[PDB]
Amino acid sequence: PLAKDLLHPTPEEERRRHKKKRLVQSPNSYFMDVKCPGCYKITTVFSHAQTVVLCVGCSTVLCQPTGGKARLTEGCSFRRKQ
Amino acid sequence: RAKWRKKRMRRLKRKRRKMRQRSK
Amino acid sequence: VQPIKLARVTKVLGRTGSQGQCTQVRVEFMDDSNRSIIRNVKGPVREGDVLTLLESEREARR
Amino acid sequence: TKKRRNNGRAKKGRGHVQPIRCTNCARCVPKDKAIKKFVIRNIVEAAAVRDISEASVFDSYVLPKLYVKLHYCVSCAIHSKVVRNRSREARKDRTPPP
Amino acid sequence: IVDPFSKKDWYDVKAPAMFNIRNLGKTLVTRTQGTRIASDGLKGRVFEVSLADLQNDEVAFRKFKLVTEDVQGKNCLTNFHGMDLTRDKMCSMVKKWQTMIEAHVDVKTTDGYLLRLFCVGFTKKRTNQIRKTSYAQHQQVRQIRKKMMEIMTREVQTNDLKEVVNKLIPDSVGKDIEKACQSIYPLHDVYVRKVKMLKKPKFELGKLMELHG
Amino acid sequence: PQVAEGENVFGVCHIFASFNDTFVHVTDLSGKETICRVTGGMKVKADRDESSPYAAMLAAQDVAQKCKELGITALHIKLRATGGNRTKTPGPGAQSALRALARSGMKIGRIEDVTPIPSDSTRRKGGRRGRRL
RNA sequence: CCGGAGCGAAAGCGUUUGCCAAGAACGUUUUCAUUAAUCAAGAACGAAAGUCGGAGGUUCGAAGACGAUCAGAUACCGUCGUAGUUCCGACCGUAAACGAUGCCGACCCGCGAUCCGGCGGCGUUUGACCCGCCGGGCAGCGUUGCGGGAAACCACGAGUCUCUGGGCUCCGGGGGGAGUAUGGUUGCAAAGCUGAAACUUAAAGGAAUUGACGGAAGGGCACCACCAGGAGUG
Ligand SMILES: [Zn+2]
Repeated sequence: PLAKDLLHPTPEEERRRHKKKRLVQSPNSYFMDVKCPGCYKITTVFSHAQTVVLCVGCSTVLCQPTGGKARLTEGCSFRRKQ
Repeated sequence: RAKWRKKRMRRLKRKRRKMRQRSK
Repeated sequence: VQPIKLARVTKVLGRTGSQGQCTQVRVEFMDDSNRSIIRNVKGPVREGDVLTLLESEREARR
Repeated sequence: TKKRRNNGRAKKGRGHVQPIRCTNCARCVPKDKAIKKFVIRNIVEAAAVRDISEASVFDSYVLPKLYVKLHYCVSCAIHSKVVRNRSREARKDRTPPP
Repeated sequence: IVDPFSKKDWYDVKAPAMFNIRNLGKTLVTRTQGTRIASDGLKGRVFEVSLADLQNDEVAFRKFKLVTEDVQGKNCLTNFHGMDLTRDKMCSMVKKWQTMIEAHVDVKTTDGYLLRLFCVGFTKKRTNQIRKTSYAQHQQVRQIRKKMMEIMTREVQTNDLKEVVNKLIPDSVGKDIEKACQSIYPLHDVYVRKVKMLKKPKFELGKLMELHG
Repeated sequence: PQVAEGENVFGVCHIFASFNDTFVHVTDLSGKETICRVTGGMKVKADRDESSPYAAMLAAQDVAQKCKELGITALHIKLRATGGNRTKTPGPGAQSALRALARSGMKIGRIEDVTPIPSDSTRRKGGRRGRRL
C-alpha cells in the first residue's frame, strides 16, 4: 500500500472502519418503523433505543435496552428509513 | 557488600549523636 | 530366605558403574519364564551366558 | 546487561504474585517464576507391576496413578538437571522438549 | 506376657439393603474382659469401602464410609456415614485450560439427617472448538454454582436417607446438574465429590433394622 | 475366622513410605485394630538406611508372616508419603515394601494413595532462602 | 484449577454468599460547549521490616541456648526457641517500590492469537462453539527492523534529533570523601526529607570480542589416568 487513493475509497472500507475514523464521520445508527402485531400505529424508534419503548396508549412493549442495538419484541416488524 | 557499609554508617552516626547529646 | 536361582542373560545393555567395571544386563530364567529382572554383572560376559544370582528380589534401578 | 526480555518470569500487567515454596529446598519462589513439572506416574513402578498383577484379587484392575505437582526454584531446577543452560539464540525456544 | 490376639474374636460387618454385596468383611476386637464390653468398642468403627466392592458392577472411584451402629449376635450392622471420591479420580479431572465450579450445601433429609454435599463440575470443550481455553465468565459460574445448590437441595430435602444413598450409588444428582447447566455452559465431569454427615438423629433400632431388613 | 473355601480376609496396609524411615502398618478394615506394624528402622541398626528399600523389604516380609498367623489373606494398600506441609513424594521404601508383600504369598487389592494434602498450607520449615547447602 | 490471563493510580489483589459505594472499555443522531494538558511550595495512598496501646499467639522463626561440621564456625546443616508472623487503633513513608524506560498528543510495518464491549455471517449443540469486522487492554513473533543506538537490544519505541523545535514536570555533570559533617525540618523512637566542604584520585564504569579459568552442563579420548591384575618401590 504505497500509492493508496485516500480521496475515493471503496464503500466497503468506509462501511468497515470506525464511525469516527472515516473520511467524513457518519453514524452507524438509523431510525425504524416498529409495527406492533396487535395495533396498527407506526412509531419511529431509534436503533439503539437505550430505553424501554412502548406504544403510546397501549400495553405492548416494543424494544428493550441492550448494550448495542435494541432487542425488539417477537412479531414486531420494522423497516429502516432514510 | 554495600548494604553493610550503609548499616555501619547508620551505627556510626547513631553513636555520634550519643556523644553529642551527652555534652549538652 | 530364597533359593539360589539360575538365570541366563538374554541381552546385554552395556557397561555401567562408576569406573565402568559392571555390566548391567537383563536375565531370563530357564525353568519358569514368568520373572524378568535386571542385574549388574562384574566381569567379561558373552551373549547367552548364565549367571547365578542369590537374592533375585531387589532391582538395580537401571 | 538484560539477559531475558521476560525477566526470567511470566508477569505482564501485574505488580505482585503469590510466592510459593520449592519442593526440595523450601525456598519462597514466585508462582510465575517457578519451574513447574507435573509428573504423572503409577503408584507401582514397572519393576513391580507384574508381581502386583499376580497378587491381584480382581480380574481386570487398572493400577492407579500418582499425580505430583512439583515446583522447583531456579537454583534447584538447574542442580537437579531439570533445566539446563542454552545458547544465546536457543534460549528463545519456548516449546517443551518432546 | 500373654498374647493379645488370644482375646480377639471376629465379627462380620454387614451393609444395608441399598447395596448388593451385603457381607462386607470381618472385624476383630477383644472379648468382654473387665468393666469394658465388646459391643460398645465396635459401635464407633468406620469402614471406607469402594462402591465396586458393594455393588455387582459399578464404578470403583467412589468410596463409602459405613459406621457400625449395633452388634446383633456375632455380626455388627453398619449404616451410611459419608461418601467420598478417590484421590486418583479427583486429581485426574482437575486439568488445565478450563474452569472448575465447586458448590457445597447443608441440607437435612426428611428424617433428621443433616448432610453436607460437595459438588464439582468442569467446563466441557466443544467438538469443533479451536480455541484452547474453555473458560466461563464469573456470572456464568455463579449461575452454574447456583444451579448445583438448587438441585442438590431439592434431591435431598424431599427424600429420606435411604433414597439419597440410592441416588448416590449412581450419580444421578451429578447427571441432572450436567443436563440442567447445559444451557449456561456445557459441563464435563459433574460429580458429587463428598458427602459429610454433620448431625445424626437419635439412634433407634427400628430404623436400623429397616435398612438391613 | 472360618470362611468357606478359604476366602480372602481383607486388611488395610498403611505404608508411611516417607524419607529416613518406612512404616509398614497393617490394620483391619476399620483401621482401629492394628494387626502388625513394623518399620524399616526395626530391621537395621544404622540410622542412614532406615529408609532403604532393603530395610522396608524385610519389614514387609515380617508383617506378612504375622498376618498369616491371624488369618489375613488380602491387603488393601493405602500408600502415604510425608504429605502436609512437607514433601508429598513417597520414599524409596514404597515400591520395595509393596512388592515384598505381593511376593510373600499375600493378595493385593484396591491400591490407593492417601497423602495429607492441604487446601492451604502453613509456613514450611526453612527460611525464605530455603535449606541452602 | 491458575495462564507471559483479569482488575487497580501504585503498593497490591484468588473459598461460598450477601450488602455498600466506586471504575475502565464499549454503545449513543443524549447533554454542557473549551470547561483542557502538564504542573513549584502543598495533599491522599503507599510491600516487607520496625515503633505505641489492646486482643490473640497453630505453624514458622531475628536474638539466644544446644547438638554437629571445621584449623577455628558466634556460620552454612540439625534439635528447641524470644521479639515478631495474625487482628484492631494510631505512627514511620522506606524497597532491585523495576519495564532499572515520567505524563499528554500526532504520524509510523506486517501477521497470528488473547481478554472485554459492540456489529455481521453458515451450521453444529442446549447461552456454548465456528468465520470475519470495530474500539479498548495485557502481551508475542517475523521484522535480519524503510528507522534508532556505544553494543546488547527497541514497534507496551529506546522510531519520526545535525534534515537538530508538539506541551510540561522532575532530574544527571569523572570516580571517592558522602547521603557524610553542620544547620533547618518531621518522628515516641528507629529514621525520613533537605544537604555540603576540606581533602583525595586518572581513572571508575557501559556493551561486546578473543583467550584463560570454574568444586557449571553436554559430548569424547590415552595405563606418563583409573577399574580388574601382574612386578614392585617406600
Ligand atoms: Zn529449590
